[PDB]
Amino acid sequence: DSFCCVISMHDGIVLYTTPSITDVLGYPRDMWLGRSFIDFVHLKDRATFASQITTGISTFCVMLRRYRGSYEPFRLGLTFREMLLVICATPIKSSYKVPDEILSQKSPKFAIRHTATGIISHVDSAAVSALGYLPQDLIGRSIMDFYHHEDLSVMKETYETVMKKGQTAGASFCSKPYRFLIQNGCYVLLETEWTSFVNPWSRKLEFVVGHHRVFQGPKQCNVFEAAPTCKLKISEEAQSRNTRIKEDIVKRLAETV
Repeated sequence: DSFCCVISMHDGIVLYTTPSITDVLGYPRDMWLGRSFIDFVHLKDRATFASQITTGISTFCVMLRRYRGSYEPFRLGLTFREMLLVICATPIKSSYKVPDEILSQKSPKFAIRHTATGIISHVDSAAVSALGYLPQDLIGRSIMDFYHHEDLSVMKETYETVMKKGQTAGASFCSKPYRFLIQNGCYVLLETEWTSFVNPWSRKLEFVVGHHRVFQGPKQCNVFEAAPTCKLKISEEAQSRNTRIKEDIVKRLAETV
């Protein structure tokens, strides 16, 4: 179930509002006829929207907000018509259906990728329905930021092996299930296969590519949802003892490949 909006260059606002909106999203047709779409999309996604309309004359997700006077996920798919734009905001759901699920083989194939510094550049869309992270939430942060601490000490050896193997013309050696936190805070186990691109001559690690196929869903299903917190621990003798192995896998980007 979707619904549409429409506009463009002279101001914004919204002209139409598919009568299927007082349903799918909460409020009435002419209810939106009021002002600019743009100020309906979460302060967050806002930035990418006005950059995807400029880069068009498709598809990309953003977070829209219901109306009661609880933002929800959406997958805007636009179309440039003669001007004005037709936006069919289809809502997006959470791929997991049970709890501590054990996804089959069909399970989507979503692959995030990152720079030596440890920052994810591109990030498949197939990952927004199984990680509750709309690209923009990520695409720009530190990949090491996610991994589970009681893990990066054994995670390291995995990353390393992407050099040793990344020393070949494009070797791919499949990792072993490793925890990784979603949007709701839970931890899934991806069945990650790796591969990197080392600049042939400067012989440096340009970027990593992880063909992430999920292997086990969250304790509490419904990715997106709300984000709690119960995980602390010796935030002194280890919350810094780890930053050691992290900021060590960062400096483990240097040539020697």
